[PDB]
Amino acid sequence: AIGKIQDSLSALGKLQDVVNHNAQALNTLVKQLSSKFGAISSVLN
Amino acid sequence: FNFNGLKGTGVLTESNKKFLPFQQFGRDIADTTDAVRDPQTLEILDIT
Repeated sequence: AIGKIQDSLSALGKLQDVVNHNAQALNTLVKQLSSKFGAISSVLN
Repeated sequence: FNFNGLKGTGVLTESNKKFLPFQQFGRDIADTTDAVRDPQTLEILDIT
């Protein structure tokens, strides 16, 4: 009965979701720097 | 550094990328320049 456990694996979506949620917030946070918000440009130099 | 207009900051190193024979500089994911070509010597340099 314990041996069958590997067959069911070879599930962890709850662990991948944690990784995805943070990766998505970091990808969005960086992308929000390319926005003009109604200014003449988006680059302070 | 400044490359024919392109203004930036970083360390320049020999690259191993291959541009197409009409492209001057490259950008990475999230749209930031990460490689340029020297107009004079035609060599690809990474920007770290």
